[PDB]
Order: sequence, then structure tokens, then C-alpha cells
Amino acid sequence: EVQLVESGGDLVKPAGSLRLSCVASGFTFSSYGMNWVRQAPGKGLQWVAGVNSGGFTGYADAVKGRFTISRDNAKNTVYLQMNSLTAEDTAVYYCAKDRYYCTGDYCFNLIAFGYWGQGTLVTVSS
Amino acid sequence: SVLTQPTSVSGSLGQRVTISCSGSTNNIGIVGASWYQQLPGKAPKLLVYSDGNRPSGVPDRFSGSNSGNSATLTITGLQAEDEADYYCQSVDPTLGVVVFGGGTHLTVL
Amino acid sequence: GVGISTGTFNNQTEFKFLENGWVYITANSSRLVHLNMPESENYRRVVVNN
Amino acid sequence: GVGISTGTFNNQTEFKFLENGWVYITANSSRLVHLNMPESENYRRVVVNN
Amino acid sequence: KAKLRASHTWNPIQQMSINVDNQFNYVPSNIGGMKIVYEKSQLAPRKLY
Repeated sequence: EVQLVESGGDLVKPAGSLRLSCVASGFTFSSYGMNWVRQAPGKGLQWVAGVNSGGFTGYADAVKGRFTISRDNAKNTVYLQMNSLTAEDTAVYYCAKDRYYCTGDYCFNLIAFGYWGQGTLVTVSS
Repeated sequence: SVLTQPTSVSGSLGQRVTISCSGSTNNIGIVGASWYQQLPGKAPKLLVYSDGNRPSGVPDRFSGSNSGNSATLTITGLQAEDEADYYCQSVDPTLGVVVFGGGTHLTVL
Repeated sequence: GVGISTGTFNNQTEFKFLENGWVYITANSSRLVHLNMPESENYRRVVVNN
Repeated sequence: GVGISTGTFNNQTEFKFLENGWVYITANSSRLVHLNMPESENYRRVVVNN
Repeated sequence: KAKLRASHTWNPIQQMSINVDNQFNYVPSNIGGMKIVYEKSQLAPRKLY
């Protein structure tokens, strides 16, 4: 069965940077997109970024100018790079898989997360 | 673009429960909402797809529908298993931004 | 004869190229085949019914 | 003349196969080249020292 | 002038291929963009000794 495992949580200064990683298994990794969704403490889920088979990425307006996401289909791994962090970014970040098969530039027209990981904590404070 | 959900919804065991998510022609009027379940402190679980289908093993109790710019999740035969938090998720095709709702807490009486 | 071998083992595949982009592929296969005597010399007519 | 073309554009690659597994690869390349008149008609001797 | 290779081993050898990762390095973009990516040349092995 599909299984995902995340890592990379840490505590950083109010103006630092951090990088997170997930490892996936159980499916045709190159066929489905992988996404980063975060949840501030006591708040609802919020989407951060997503990356498809060919390296194409999509970022929310809240992180579009700061963050970066990448893949490695030969290693079934997805990375997220965060720069110029601020306190509001503090949240547990969840790594998920899409139900739909999309590969290239024209994704993000239909997204539905069907499997989820365990989550990793990101804290931005002095 | 953001989706709108009611803060909480209450129902009694054995009754019917309805949770409503409101959007726009840009997000829900083209791609319907998908509903998620989150136990306190656990990773979310998908319940109903945008087309009304459910993941394997989800009881038929859970159902969804889309009308105009609003979507709803209907839970029938409310059981004690359903005390959790629920979210609506939709994607904006115009901008390419995935939109979640604010979340709604379900209270079983 | 009793002590004279009657053939040679060959398991090579030869790609011989011809005119106009054609290739003559010759697949050679050699096996040692183990054959036990049959359970019975007779022909049987058997019916299976599961 | 003024209005007669003096050549043909060709940018194909041909793989003519020969005997004994050899291929005659003929690569054709054709470009349109844009040339401006030089900054000066004179030769220069220029020294660079960073 | 080039020589066609021959299979000398049971196992297959490395070959250059189009895959879902590099698919769009070899086709134009919606506004005509083009690129040519570097490709390796000595893919097959040969025994030195």
C-alpha cells in the first residue's frame, strides 16, 4: 500500500532558511504529483507547493517568491526549500499524493490528495 | 482565493449531518470540492472525491454534491466514529492554486 | 560410432548485415534434454470433471 | 542572375548501410547566416590587462 | 563512417532513452522555446583487458 514518510523539521531564526524531505513508495512515483500542505497550530490546512513529474512546480501566493520544491524520480523523494522564513510560517507540514495522473506543465487543474504521510514540524522563532 | 465553511455543525447519533463549503465560479464552479477528515492531531484522510466517489473502504454513509459555487458533504447514520474535523478542498484552474476551506468541527450528540 | 560425437553445441546469435539496411539474424540454440521413459506405453483417453 | 537561386537548403541526415556492418553517415546542415559590416575596415592590435 | 555494435554479454547495456523526466527537453514550448541538452556518447562498455 502507498506509504509516505517525511523529515527535516527544526527550529530556526525569524529570518533563516530550512529544507524538508519526504520518501514515498508503493506506486508509480513518476505518474502522480506530490504536494506540501501545512497547518498552523490550531488553524486549518494551507497549501504550500507542489511538483510534477517533469520538474514543474506550483507555489501558493504566500510562498511563491520565497520557496522552492523539487523531486528525484530515481529516488522517489521530494524536497522543499524555504528561504526568508517568518514567524507565520510555523506549522506542521504534510506530504501527500495526488489521485490523478498528471506529468507535465499543464497540471494543477485538478488536484485531490488521496494518501498522506505523518508530518514534520517547522518552528520559526528567536 | 479562499473557501468558506461554517465553524461547527452538530448532529445526534442516527441522524443526518450536512457540512457546506462555498466558493466561486473560479474554484468550485469548475472543479468541485473534495472532502477530508482529520482526527485531532492525526494526518488528514480523504472521504469523498470531487465526483462523489469515495476511496476504497469509506462507508457509503459519506456522500457529497456540488451545486453552482457551493458544495456539501452529507453524513448519514451518524455514528460515534464521525467525531472529527472536516475540510473542503478545491483547486483554482485560472491561477493554478490549491484552495482549502477553513475547516468545520463536527459534534455528535 | 560409440565413442564419436555426432554434433557440435552452438548457442550464438549472429547479426549479418546486408545491403539496404537489412540484417540477417541467425539465432542458434543448444540444449541438453533429459527424457525419462513414459509412465505407460499405452494411449489413454482421460476425462477431467471438476 | 539576380532572380535565380544558386543552391538548395538541405539539413537531412542519411544512414547508408554498407557491407560488414558499416554505415555511411552523411550529415547535412544548412543555415541562414546574418553578417554585418565590421566596426572598422582596419586591423587592430589590442592589449587586454585586467 | 561508423560500425554497428554487437551484443557480447547476456545482460543489456546502457542506452539513451526518452523518459518522463526529460520528455520536454526535446520538444518546443508553447511560445516556441527550444533547448538542446547535453547527451553522453560512450554508453556501452567494452573490455579493456
